[PDB]
Amino acid sequence: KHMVDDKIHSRARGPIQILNRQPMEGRSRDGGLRFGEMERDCQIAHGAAQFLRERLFEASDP
Amino acid sequence: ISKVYMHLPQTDNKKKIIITEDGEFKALQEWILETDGVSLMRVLSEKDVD
Amino acid sequence: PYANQPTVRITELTDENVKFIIENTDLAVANSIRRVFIAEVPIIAIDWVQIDANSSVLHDEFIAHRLGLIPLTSDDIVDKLQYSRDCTCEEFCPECSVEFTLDVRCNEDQTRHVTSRDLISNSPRVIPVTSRNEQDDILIVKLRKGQELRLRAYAKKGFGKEHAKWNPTAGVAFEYDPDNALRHTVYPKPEEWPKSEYSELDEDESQAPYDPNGKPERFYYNVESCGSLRPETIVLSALSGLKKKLSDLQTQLSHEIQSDV
Amino acid sequence: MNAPPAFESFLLFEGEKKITINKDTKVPNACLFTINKEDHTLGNIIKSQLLKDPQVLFAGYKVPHPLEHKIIIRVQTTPDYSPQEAFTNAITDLISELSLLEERFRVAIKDKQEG
Amino acid sequence: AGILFEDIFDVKDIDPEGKKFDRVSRLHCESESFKMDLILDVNIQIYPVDLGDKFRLVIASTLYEDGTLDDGEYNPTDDRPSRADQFEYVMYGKVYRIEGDETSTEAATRLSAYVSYGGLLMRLQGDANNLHGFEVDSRVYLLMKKLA
Amino acid sequence: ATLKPSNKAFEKKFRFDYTNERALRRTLQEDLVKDVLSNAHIQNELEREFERMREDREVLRVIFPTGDSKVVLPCNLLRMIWNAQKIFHINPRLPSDLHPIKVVEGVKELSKKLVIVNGDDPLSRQAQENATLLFNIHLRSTLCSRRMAEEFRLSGEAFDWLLGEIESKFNQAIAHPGEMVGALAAQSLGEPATQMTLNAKNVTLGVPRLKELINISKKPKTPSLTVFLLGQSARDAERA
Amino acid sequence: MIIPVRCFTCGKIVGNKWEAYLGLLQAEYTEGDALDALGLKRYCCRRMLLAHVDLIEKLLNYAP
Amino acid sequence: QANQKRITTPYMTKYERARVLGTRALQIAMCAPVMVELEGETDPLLIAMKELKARKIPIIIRRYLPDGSYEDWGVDELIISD
Amino acid sequence: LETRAEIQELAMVPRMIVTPQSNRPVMGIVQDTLTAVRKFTKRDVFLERGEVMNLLMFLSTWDGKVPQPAILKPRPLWTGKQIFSLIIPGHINCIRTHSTHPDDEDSGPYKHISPGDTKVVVENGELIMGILCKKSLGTSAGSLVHISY
Ligand SMILES: [Zn+2]
Ligand SMILES: [Zn+2]
Repeated sequence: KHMVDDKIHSRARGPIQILNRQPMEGRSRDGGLRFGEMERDCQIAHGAAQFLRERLFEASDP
Repeated sequence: ISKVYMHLPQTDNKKKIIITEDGEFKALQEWILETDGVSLMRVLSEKDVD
Repeated sequence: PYANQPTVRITELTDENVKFIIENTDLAVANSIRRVFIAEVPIIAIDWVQIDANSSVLHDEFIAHRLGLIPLTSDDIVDKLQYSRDCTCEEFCPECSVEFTLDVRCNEDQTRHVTSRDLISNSPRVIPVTSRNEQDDILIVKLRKGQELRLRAYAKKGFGKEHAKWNPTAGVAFEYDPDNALRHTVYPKPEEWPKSEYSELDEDESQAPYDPNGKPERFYYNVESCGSLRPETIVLSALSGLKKKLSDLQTQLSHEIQSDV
Repeated sequence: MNAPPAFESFLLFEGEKKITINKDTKVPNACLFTINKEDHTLGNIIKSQLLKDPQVLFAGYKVPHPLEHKIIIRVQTTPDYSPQEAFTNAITDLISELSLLEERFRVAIKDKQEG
Repeated sequence: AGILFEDIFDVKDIDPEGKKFDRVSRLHCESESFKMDLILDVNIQIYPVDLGDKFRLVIASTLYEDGTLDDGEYNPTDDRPSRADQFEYVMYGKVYRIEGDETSTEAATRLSAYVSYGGLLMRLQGDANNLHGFEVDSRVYLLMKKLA
Repeated sequence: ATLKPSNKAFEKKFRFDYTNERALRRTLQEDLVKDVLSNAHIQNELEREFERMREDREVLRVIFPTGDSKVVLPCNLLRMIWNAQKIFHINPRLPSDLHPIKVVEGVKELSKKLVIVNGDDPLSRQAQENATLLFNIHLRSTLCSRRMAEEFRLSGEAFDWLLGEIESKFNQAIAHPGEMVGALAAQSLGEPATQMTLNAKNVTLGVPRLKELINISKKPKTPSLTVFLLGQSARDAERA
Repeated sequence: MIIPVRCFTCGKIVGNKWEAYLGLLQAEYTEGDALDALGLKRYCCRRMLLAHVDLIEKLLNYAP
Repeated sequence: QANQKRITTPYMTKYERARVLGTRALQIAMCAPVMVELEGETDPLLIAMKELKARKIPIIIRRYLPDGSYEDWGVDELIISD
Repeated sequence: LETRAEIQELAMVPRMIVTPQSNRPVMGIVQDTLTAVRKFTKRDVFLERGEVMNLLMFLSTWDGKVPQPAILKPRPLWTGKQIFSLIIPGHINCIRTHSTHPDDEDSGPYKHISPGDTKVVVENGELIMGILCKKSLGTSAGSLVHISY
């Protein structure tokens, strides 16, 4: 039952939550993907400060 | 220190690496003791112990 | 710096299959011919359905997809019909399509087997293979008392690359070098392998000696047709199709050489 | 959602050329024939027919991606000859071979039916 | 002429350590005109060789009978006079090692030239008087012909 | 190369013998051999080089008490030397035109160009001398005048290129400012933790032991000592 | 739930073979001999006739 | 800090290179003047990259030190490695 | 554009081949390409003119000059190592050992002329000899990939 059509997901300036003006959760709500802490740690290692800033501030909840 | 195990080390990381008179490295196979407890201040202060 | 002079020797010809042998040709030409038999030989098949009523246990897409796989006699009609893309009509005209019809209702208590016989076409030349005057009729769907299936289908001209329903072959047994003389394969235990039907060796032997100056020749074939096109018509339509593709490519080529300046 | 149309493998899209010829700058007397809406069916026969021409130093074909339906054929010839000329003769030769094979097949079929 | 070595060898053994590959075999040969031991790997599939056979070996830096360097490229459209026509087995490789018995002060009396024909290895060892033209990173040929 | 060999092999392999004229006549050209035999200043420089390598030999003995010469360093000298051999078509059978004094002077100038610490004060010079120490040792032991004369047989152009290569590859191996070496280390230590297994005497290994180390525990699961004996007790079993 | 039209591997028609196949089995034929009498030589078509389950016959037990 | 004696490394770090190409690409995207030739370069990234290889980027990198001081190193004074 | 250039210069796949965790490449050859490269670089692999032209067509770093085959008569035949030499870039140099390399070979004779085609030796960007495997193309340290990077 694990097909790709039921798993494919994309988002670009979609809806956001009410409490925090951040993207929703889930394909059903056109939610965004979670740029978790482990990802932050990875980009910290890359020294990519602009990417880490764009992902945690400009692409999530400016 | 409940128990102590005596054995000859087969690996060179526990053997005694000396420098022979010719200048070559020699790994001496010497007896060593492994304890089940930890008391360094008292074990180190013993005769015949390195 | 020129072409070869291939020959042919047919060892079996029936209404279902044809077994022939091609000699003095390159392996590429033999393989491309094999590929054309499956993917570039035009044939007529259902490609448009309009379900007017369907009370059966099988949904509409299930019936449409079934109907597409029914082989239709296309020996002399496929060369006359045209593709819907090039045809200058609309809808589904008689020059680019063949209209079909089905109207079945189970009134009796016994299960009604909707078969290909019930597919009524406007052209008597394009009809289901099983309906051609043994073999039984293809089964589309079974109906219970009170159920109905009524539709209006259209057949089109297509080839295998667009959909497998447009494949006139039911298996193409392509073989070359039965005795492994060219050593294209390396049997770790040649004694454990069986002998091909085209092999010419004593049972005491497993494979022929290696031939360093050898080249692939004497390609064997077995074109089993689904029934739509006679086994020989598939080969002729294949060679004509591949020759047309090369002719068109040569035309576009000359147009590009000339366009240079 | 993304199943590409089946006719997209063989029908040429509006404004897309069937064949493009690009001169190779690495070595002299070499060209690349980028043919659209084709596969190994033509690439192999053209490759093999080009290898038989002694004036052809290199003849190969490749598919940049199986999902795409294009093909690239590289041809290198001697200075006195030309790759476009080799590709043209190779097509002409294949046409003659298939024409001959077709007539000999019709003859074989007639001989087999009459017995 | 472009010939670096030429002699007649006699196959003394074939695959002493056992058959490792199927289409390749290691030949242990020895000559008679110069007494040079030889270890060679050939393609027995297209050029079978039996124990006790005798062949003529000619290590040359070029195939042209006249002195002319090669371009290292495959050009079958070459009608120049080539010495490969007088031979049956021909290979193309490069020298990758030249060993010897030289010491800190004395020169080399015996040498051992190693060549690799695209993986097919060859070791020709003997007296240094016969191995002066061999130099590492140099393209050479084989020109092997079996005789009775 | 200067860690494991014996004193005899170390002298026979690294001390430049400027006495045997026949050997030099085989390794060096005619202009260079007469200069090495006649000039005395060069013989003193080569002796000083050998002495410096003997001091470094003892420095390695105190650094690596175990016979483990496998070390991690920025630039691989054996591959660079091989690359120079192939780039300039060096013939190992012909005599070399590389003067050994140019080898010694070149290595000293290169050692001065590799600057991990910038400053002429004695504190910076001491830190620089200690940072590039292991590399300068592997460099002086690999780029030795003897090895460059009977083993590698490089020419003047190949040596000049080798120095420029070592300088560039080393300056490229220096850590870049701003590198978040912290997270880089935590990730480098956490990645293998996912592949290792949780599980004479029983000893704790894997994640439980890595855990007890990162979170210093006053009650480990398998605490143990490694007692070593001094004299006869180390050899016989009765006193042990 | 009903016998396919073509064999998924080769493309041979099998839709007209199911009723005939059942008609042979009731006639005391073995599954192998029945598949041979229908002209199914390749193991791909034999797979189609020997591994099929006529589920439609159970779906028709329910009123429409 | 005395510019006559700059203790930082003379090479440009991978991070300095990244930020230089990024900011210069942004400038070019905002129709800023170009310093080098543009034979077939439009994508601001390729333009900033050719400008780096040419060493004609008008940017100064202010390398901050832990003590609080800073050293202003121009893109022309730094040695590009990659 | 800043972030685009930043990722293009700090996080791209080419620049991430070697890792500081263990100073060795993390990405290497994989399942089919590693079993086939093993069976391709063997001593008994000979390619005809048609097959070679088919393979060389898939090389991006090819100058367009076909190399003189390792066997010119009685039939022109190229070897797998002769094509892999074209695959290897520049003029790198490497020495490795195949998984089946015996320990009693580097001591006795035939050390430089291996019977089992072990003792991988790349010189001037040409696979002089040896069978490639994970020890020469995998994620190990000092492999042909690590040296290429
Ligand atoms: Zn129409
Ligand atoms: Zn089938």
